Amino acid sequence: SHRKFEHPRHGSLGFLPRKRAARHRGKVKAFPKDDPSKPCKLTAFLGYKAGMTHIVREVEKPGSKLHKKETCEAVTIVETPPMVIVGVVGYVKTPRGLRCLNTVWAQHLSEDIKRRFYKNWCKSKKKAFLKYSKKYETDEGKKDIQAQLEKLKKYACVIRVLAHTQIRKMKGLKQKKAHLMEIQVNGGSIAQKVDFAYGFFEKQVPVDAVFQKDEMIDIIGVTKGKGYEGVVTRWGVTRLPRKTHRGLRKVACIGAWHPARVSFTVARAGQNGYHHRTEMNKKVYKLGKVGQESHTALTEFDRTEKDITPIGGFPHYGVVKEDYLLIKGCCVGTKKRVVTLRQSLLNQTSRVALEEIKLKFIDTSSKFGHGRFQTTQEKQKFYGRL
Amino acid sequence: AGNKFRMSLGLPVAATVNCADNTGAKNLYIISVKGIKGRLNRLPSACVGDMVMATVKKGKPDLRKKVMPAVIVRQRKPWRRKDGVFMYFEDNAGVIVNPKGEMKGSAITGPIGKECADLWPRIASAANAIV
Amino acid sequence: VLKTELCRFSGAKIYPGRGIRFIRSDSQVFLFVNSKCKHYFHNKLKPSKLTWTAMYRKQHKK
RNA sequence: GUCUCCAAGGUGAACAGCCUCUGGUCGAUGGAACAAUGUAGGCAAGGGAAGUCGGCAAAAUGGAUCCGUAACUUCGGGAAA
RNA sequence: GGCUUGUGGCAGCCAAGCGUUCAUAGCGACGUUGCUUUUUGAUCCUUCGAUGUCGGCUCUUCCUAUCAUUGUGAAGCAGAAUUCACCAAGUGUUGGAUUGUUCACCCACCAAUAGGGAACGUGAGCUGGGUUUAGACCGUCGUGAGACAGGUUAGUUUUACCCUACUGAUGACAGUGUCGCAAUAGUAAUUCAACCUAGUACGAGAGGAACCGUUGAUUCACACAAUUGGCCAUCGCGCUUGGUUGAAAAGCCAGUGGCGCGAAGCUACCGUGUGCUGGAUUAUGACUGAACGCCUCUAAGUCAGAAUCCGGGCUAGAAGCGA
RNA sequence: CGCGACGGGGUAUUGUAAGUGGCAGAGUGGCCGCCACGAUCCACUGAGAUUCAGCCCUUUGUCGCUCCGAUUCGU
Ligand SMILES: [K+]
Ligand SMILES: [K+]
Ligand SMILES: [K+]
Ligand SMILES: [K+]
Ligand SMILES: [K+]
Ligand SMILES: [K+]
Ligand SMILES: [K+]
Ligand SMILES: [K+]
Ligand SMILES: [K+]
Ligand SMILES: [K+]
Ligand SMILES: [K+]
Ligand SMILES: [K+]
Ligand SMILES: [K+]
Ligand SMILES: [K+]
Ligand SMILES: [K+]
Ligand SMILES: [Mg+2]
Ligand SMILES: [Mg+2]
Ligand SMILES: [Mg+2]
Ligand SMILES: [Mg+2]
Ligand SMILES: [Mg+2]
Ligand SMILES: [Mg+2]
Ligand SMILES: [Mg+2]
Ligand SMILES: [Mg+2]
Ligand SMILES: [Mg+2]
Ligand SMILES: [Mg+2]
Ligand SMILES: [Mg+2]
Ligand SMILES: [Mg+2]
Ligand SMILES: [Mg+2]
Ligand SMILES: [Mg+2]
Ligand SMILES: [Mg+2]
Ligand SMILES: [Mg+2]
Ligand SMILES: [Mg+2]
Ligand SMILES: [Mg+2]
Ligand SMILES: [Mg+2]
Ligand SMILES: [Mg+2]
Ligand SMILES: [Mg+2]
Ligand SMILES: [Mg+2]
Ligand SMILES: [Mg+2]
Ligand SMILES: [Mg+2]
Ligand SMILES: [Mg+2]
Ligand SMILES: [Mg+2]
Ligand SMILES: [Mg+2]
Ligand SMILES: [Mg+2]
Ligand SMILES: [Mg+2]
Ligand SMILES: [Mg+2]
Ligand SMILES: [Mg+2]
Ligand SMILES: [Mg+2]
Ligand SMILES: [Mg+2]
Ligand SMILES: [Mg+2]
Ligand SMILES: [Mg+2]
Ligand SMILES: [Mg+2]
Ligand SMILES: [Mg+2]
Ligand SMILES: [Mg+2]
Ligand SMILES: [Mg+2]
Ligand SMILES: [Mg+2]
Ligand SMILES: [Mg+2]
Ligand SMILES: [Mg+2]
Repeated sequence: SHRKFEHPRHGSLGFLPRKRAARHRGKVKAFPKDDPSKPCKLTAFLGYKAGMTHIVREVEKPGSKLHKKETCEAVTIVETPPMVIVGVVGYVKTPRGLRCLNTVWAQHLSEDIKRRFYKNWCKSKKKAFLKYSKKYETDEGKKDIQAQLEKLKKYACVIRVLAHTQIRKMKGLKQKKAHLMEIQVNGGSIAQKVDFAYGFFEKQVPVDAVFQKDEMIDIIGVTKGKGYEGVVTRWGVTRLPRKTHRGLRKVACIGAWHPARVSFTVARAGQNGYHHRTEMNKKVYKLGKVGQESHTALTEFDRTEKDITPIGGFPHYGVVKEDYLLIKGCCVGTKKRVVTLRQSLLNQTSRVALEEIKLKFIDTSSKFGHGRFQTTQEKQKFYGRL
Repeated sequence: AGNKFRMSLGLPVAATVNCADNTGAKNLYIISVKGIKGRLNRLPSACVGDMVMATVKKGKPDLRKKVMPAVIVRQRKPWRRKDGVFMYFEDNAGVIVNPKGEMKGSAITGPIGKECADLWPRIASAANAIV
Repeated sequence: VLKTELCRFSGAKIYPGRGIRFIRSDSQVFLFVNSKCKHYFHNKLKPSKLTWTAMYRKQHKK
């Protein structure tokens, strides 16, 4: 018979299975649609989640209660040091989808990227790309490399660059094995894309060349892991009465008599967290460029001389010294987790998307407690230099 | 103009709040909250500025055993202002009004939340301090 | 220049984007920097009696 | 499950509970982890029985001193109201 | 459960009449044709070397005979509201008093508080209020023992470690590693309010909309912890009762002695952030246009067109595949 | 070649350590102001304690270890 009362089902069937992701680095499932009329430009970037803080800004939203008022909103700091282009790959459009045609690598590869090709770098002989790097040293070999590039210009329909992070520059991560990913190149003709990619071989691409301030981006990564978990926490089913024999953190009925099988739509206990997620429409509030005032936490209203990093350092992460992005809201994953930034696939036209951000205050008090000092000097002056 | 942002709900059904007006009622017993569409097993709840249907459990006999609308003016549950500050009052209070939001009484005792004053100009007129 | 409030209990400076504001029945407004000051206030502890508060240090000429 | 004898110090009204001396004893297979579910013990913003057949369970009350104590009553009580 | 469908429920045909006029806007008397198995009966085919027998709670899925929401046709449709009908099951359908109830009834909210199936879904899921053992009371009945689809009160709810299903976890997938492609499967967003339009269209007046746009909110989903809130055996610091080490100092015992604060970690609509776009079409309204010298959305050929469908996006990634 | 173990600094929690001194202290007991007892109070002292165990930086400084092995895999 019909259920006595109606409520929506617990959880979403669009995120199944709730298994551990088969990857640690966020995979870009779809790149932005390519517009040939625009200049060649990268579409994605890698970063590392440093921590969270809150900012205060004066809202400019005509017709809103907050118009010309101040609002406090949380933000996430993503440290985004420049990436290094080390190769190019071309794909051909076939009736069976895109097929990888060829992969051309740069002559010189850093030790950090070479570590990505080994499970035990120190114990190995470190032979990776040694024979490949030699054909850059001969005229006949150079001709072959150029011939491969011309082959991509003729047949390739999609061009992606091989780029890796400079993970050594963030000592807090305690990792020397860099992260490598394919970043699609949009804009221009195929020949321009290949020339654009080959020109960056062994060069650095700053985050500013991909993203900018006040634009909406998508963040891709793996959520925080939580291990084996019961239905109440995993799926949000309500608890059973106190007097339930054999426990109350369960689903009471897991199925009718017929079909004589448990269905895949019933909540079950299992892995929770460490799932791949793609979150949309994250506005960029600030882009910090090293060596510029934008890298500091100064604002047009607050002239206190201080850095982005809170006193005592970002908990579990360290001190941010490279380029970084200040992103509204929260980011997937734990501290130190590598996150993938992608350009929006939609046309951003809403007022919120076009709103011009103007920060008034950036909090830099300690996040390891009830921090009340924005700078170490302020704390020292408070206690008479302590 | 703009509409009021969401606030933490601290007053579910069966909550008994003080009567902050001079109508003669001493407390208001919440039986429902206007605008609640609801969820299975979820008790309707109200915040400062919400209109609720209430009964007077203690007060003048002329006001008892009757269902009348009321507006919450204070609550003890902290709620977040847009500027990041969490506010709360020392008690829970409300005032009896008519379906159009006009006060049945003529005076208000104690302060009232700014959120309630913006939505109900009649209540704000009789208020002493708007915080 | 930023507008910063002061904690009514401890006297600590409160930076924008945080703070706890309590409205007493007599319309008095109390700003607390954290739950520590909030709890001690509602526990009826006097700041003059707590060594670390600004009120104690001012009365003792610290 | 099975009769009975001897019975220290402190706290306290007290062979109550809690700690100690004489005497006895560390006998309950061990090791490493700290998931779900469980059993046992807890706590919790705001609301306060809306839960449920039903306040089930839990919480609240609790010692002592002083003050004060209604209906009703078989005049004794009720009463630690 | 099965056959049957009298009964129950739902639907059609004829047109006497109702509807101020007017059979058919909306109704359909007298008759007559059906559908349904969410009623109750009829039967006794399966089960008496046993298929756990009420209801609620919990949870998923399915149906449409559509309560609300999207798009339309009709009206005795001026507006507003309402009624009839079409495509339509994508989304939603609530908080309570009394009763063991199913059913019912009332209060209140809501866009709406539609109806049903899944062994009258669901007891090795719970609960045990009822019914339906043994104790006991009343009324009626009986000479009596005792009886009562009469009332009342107390009355043990057992087992999973097997196979499968389902949920996750390794492995396998022909050296090893990195970066990728991708069949296929899953899938998600939802509804409301305010302001403006506007006291405007419409109307004698009373009354009284809508699209665009703007700002919020509900239900839901996925994350997240800067801030607020919660949790303490940080046994972190302080305070404190009883005992104890000859005192002091410093500790220990009372399975966490107790109390205040408590970082970290975890965590809440009790906190914060985010939640998407093309194509093809249904109903329906049209274009051109014959059959049928006219006419005609239809016959050939076309157009617009939705909470629809498919894709895209999001989740997974095959004894599939590439560099 | 960095890592590891100490230590230091940063950060945070509690709330001002022990010792010394006091012409602070309700008072009380002796002696001829001195002496003894006294919870508590004040100064040194936002002090002391704790702070990754899944916090941040790090030789000013100290110390250690940098690899004995084992199991397989071929177009
Ligand atoms: K049911
Ligand atoms: K959640
Ligand atoms: K529950
Ligand atoms: K409702
Ligand atoms: K456990
Ligand atoms: K109750
Ligand atoms: K029938
Ligand atoms: K049988
Ligand atoms: K079972
Ligand atoms: K009993
Ligand atoms: K290979
Ligand atoms: K799909
Ligand atoms: K916390
Ligand atoms: K001391
Ligand atoms: K001190
Ligand atoms: Mg895809
Ligand atoms: Mg974990
Ligand atoms: Mg039980
Ligand atoms: Mg913190
Ligand atoms: Mg319920
Ligand atoms: Mg005694
Ligand atoms: Mg004893
Ligand atoms: Mg509570
Ligand atoms: Mg409380
Ligand atoms: Mg109460
Ligand atoms: Mg009840
Ligand atoms: Mg109920
Ligand atoms: Mg009890
Ligand atoms: Mg009595
Ligand atoms: Mg008939
Ligand atoms: Mg049998
Ligand atoms: Mg059986
Ligand atoms: Mg069975
Ligand atoms: Mg239909
Ligand atoms: Mg009309
Ligand atoms: Mg439906
Ligand atoms: Mg009842
Ligand atoms: Mg049936
Ligand atoms: Mg059944
Ligand atoms: Mg069963
Ligand atoms: Mg059972
Ligand atoms: Mg049952
Ligand atoms: Mg019973
Ligand atoms: Mg009996
Ligand atoms: Mg007789
Ligand atoms: Mg009974
Ligand atoms: Mg599909
Ligand atoms: Mg007019
Ligand atoms: Mg001592
Ligand atoms: Mg002992
Ligand atoms: Mg105890
Ligand atoms: Mg939330
Ligand atoms: Mg024509
Ligand atoms: Mg047509
Ligand atoms: Mg068309
Ligand atoms: Mg240290
Ligand atoms: Mg570590």
